[PDB]
Amino acid sequence: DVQLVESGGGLVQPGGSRKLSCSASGFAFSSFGMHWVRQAPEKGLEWVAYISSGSGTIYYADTVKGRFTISRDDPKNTLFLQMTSLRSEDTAMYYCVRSIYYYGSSPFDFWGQGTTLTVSSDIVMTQATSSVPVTPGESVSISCRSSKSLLHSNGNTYLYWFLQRPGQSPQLLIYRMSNLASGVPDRFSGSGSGTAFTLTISRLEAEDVGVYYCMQHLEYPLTFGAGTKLEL
Amino acid sequence: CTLSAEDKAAVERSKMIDRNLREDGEKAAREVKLLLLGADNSGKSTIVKQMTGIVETHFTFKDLHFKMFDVGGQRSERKKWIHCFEDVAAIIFCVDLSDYNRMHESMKLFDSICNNKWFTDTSIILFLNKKDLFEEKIKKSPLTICYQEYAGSNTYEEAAAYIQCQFEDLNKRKDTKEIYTHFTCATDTKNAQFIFDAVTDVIIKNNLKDCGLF
Amino acid sequence: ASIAQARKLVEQLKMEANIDRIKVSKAAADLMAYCEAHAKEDPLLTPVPASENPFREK
Amino acid sequence: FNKIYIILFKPSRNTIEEVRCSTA
Amino acid sequence: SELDQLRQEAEQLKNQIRDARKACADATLSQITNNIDPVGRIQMRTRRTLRGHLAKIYAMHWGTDSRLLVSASQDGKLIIWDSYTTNKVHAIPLRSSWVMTCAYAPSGNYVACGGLDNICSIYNLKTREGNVRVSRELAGHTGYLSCCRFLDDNQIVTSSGDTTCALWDIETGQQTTTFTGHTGDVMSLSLAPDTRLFVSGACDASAKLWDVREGMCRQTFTGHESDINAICFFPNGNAFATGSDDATCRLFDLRADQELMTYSHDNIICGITSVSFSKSGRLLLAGYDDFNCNVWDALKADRAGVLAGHDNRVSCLGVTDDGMAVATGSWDSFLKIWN
Repeated sequence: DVQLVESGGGLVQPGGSRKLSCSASGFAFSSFGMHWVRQAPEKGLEWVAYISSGSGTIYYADTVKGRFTISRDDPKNTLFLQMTSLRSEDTAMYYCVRSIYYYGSSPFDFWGQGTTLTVSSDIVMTQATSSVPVTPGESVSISCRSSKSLLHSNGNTYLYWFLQRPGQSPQLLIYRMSNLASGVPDRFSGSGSGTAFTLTISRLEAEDVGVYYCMQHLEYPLTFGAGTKLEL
Repeated sequence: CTLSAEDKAAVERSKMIDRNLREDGEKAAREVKLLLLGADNSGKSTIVKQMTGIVETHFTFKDLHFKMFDVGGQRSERKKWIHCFEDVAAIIFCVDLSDYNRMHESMKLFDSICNNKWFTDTSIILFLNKKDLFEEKIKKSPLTICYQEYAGSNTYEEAAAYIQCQFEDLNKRKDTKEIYTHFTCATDTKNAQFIFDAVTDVIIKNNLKDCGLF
Repeated sequence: ASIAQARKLVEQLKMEANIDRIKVSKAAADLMAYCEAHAKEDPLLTPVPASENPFREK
Repeated sequence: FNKIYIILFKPSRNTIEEVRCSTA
Repeated sequence: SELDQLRQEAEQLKNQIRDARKACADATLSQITNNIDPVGRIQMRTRRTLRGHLAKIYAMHWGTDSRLLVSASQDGKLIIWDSYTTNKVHAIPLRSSWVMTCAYAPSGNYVACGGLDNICSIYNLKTREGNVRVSRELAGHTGYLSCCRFLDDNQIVTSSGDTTCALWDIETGQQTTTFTGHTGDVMSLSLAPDTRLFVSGACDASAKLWDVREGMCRQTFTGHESDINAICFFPNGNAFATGSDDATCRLFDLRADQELMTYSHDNIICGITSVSFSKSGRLLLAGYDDFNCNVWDALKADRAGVLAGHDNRVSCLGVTDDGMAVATGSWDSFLKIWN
């Protein structure tokens, strides 16, 4: 079974430094690129860092550039995020997420569990709706938008859908706006028009109670939506 | 570039695979392949003391790796699988000196392999196994048992010389090959050294031929 | 010994002989009709425009 | 000059056998 | 012994079959197709060249999506290519370097390989650890494996040098059905589009038609004077084409139970390694041992072009499902696309 377990957080004073670590088990860690993604104590998910397989390409967000360093140790199945000069804006829960890239692969398939740290040119996604009262057996249609069209010359529309249930890490639902991930209920569907996209859920159940996010993968840095919450 | 991020990542993955292929190919290049042939009683399985698909054996002597393939198990028509061994260094043919019918179909196999349309530029290391045992046997009985037309005294020298001359005379492609004949002792300690010498010599000849200096 | 092989051969030949057959003309007409019917659908028989061709790109 | 001599007089050394044996 | 009586009965049955076939030969395909206007000269140029193999390439197979490809070489590697971007998606190490065939599952989830080891290995491409690992090793053949083709994710047909063909289940890995009747090594097989019948060719200079359900031969097509190295199937599903070592190809119909056409020329004196049809079915592409591939008009016997540009023997040849491109592989460690 695939398990990414992260540890190293806690309480630090401003100006400190901490090295969060992430251990992988049950899959070929050498063939996967890894992203560090954080969620504020009560807010949406935000991207931080990315390192490719073979340690050949590294990307950091503008906010955490110059202070955060991402590293990996392939012979020991470990990933590290070293953070220096911490501020109050960095309090969050951090997740490791794996990605693999070839023709017809599903990235962001498995997320971590979360480690909490509590310190003492960008596409804008638009998920205006925040609360949706729902009843089991009904149909819901979440919608979100984009600044630049997410369609490329190759013919792919790089939009991804995630669902976070209460007290759970986010889970991939749809990649590239139309393809259903493995292990997802068949009642989920996705559609788009290049600038506006909709995720449709038929036969709603108590399982589908949580916050839904849409993300773009057209170019770095990767940006998320605010989050639309469906609750019974 | 006009690519997206996922396209660049796929290109990077392809480049890593290319690098791995290059290293694996360069590693596989540092080896010598041999085609081990002969009768079942010839002793090919015990040719080198250093030690159903194709039979494979591997040994390293004096900084040189050798993979010997025995394909006598393949009982299908040789015409449709012998071209898979055209890119080998040499053919190691073992002959049983004592047994007579055995050595007879050994000559048959030797001629068949040497006269192929594929092995027109490869050489044979011919191991005359069972030297002294057959020497005593030929002291007991003449070579007339199989080489009936052959006329010679009961001494081992004449019979062995005739057998070697025969096995080298079934050859027809004498222009682009050379047989290396070795009298195999029961406790012979030069077998691996002889294979090493033959492989080095044939590789030098190959360099000479490609460079046009031969 | 090989008598069973002979019986098998005889049985197989009997089975193969009993099959109904058609003349050359009708089969040739069917082949020709199929060939003419899908003339447009074949990209390698006619030329291929740049937009349709995926391998034309760069 | 020596190669000229060998080529024109004493042709016996002008065969593949001599080179093959000498290389070995 | 009464074996002579059985031999005489078999000879009588052969004579009856020959007479029945001759009676149906009212005319020739050339007479019917005389009025057909020529296809026209074909100009094909190499669009993509796939590099990375370091030994002779022995087999290839197209994907259903018409974009993915799989290739096998004696270096000991199975390589999946993306034809559009010329990118390597997967490289698979093989336990036995001597591989002579490969197959691609119609769904795109499995691959198959085999050769002189007498085992057919099935590998799974979709996995949760992000790597290709062996799913099965079907064993039970006495000779080398020559060809293999998937029907679905559960069943596979193989042909081997024990003068036999076999149909295997996979979640049990057992020989479900066995087809015998040949006297020489079986070299090729081709599945009909309805995946209910197939054909095979052997070194006994014969081809046989088999039904997958029953498991016994129905028709036997003869007329070649040497081994058959490749076999294809007409897109309709009522005829097929062959290739032999005496530098000729023949077209056999199912209903008439006799050949209709022969593709030979004086300059060609080398055997055929591969054969395929186009989408419409009027183009017959055949590789040769003279480092060339020839395109015949399937109805009129006129060489409509050549595909030169390989420095060694052309071993494997394949036409895409949508008919967009043709792919060739050669002993010079190269695959090429000719659109």
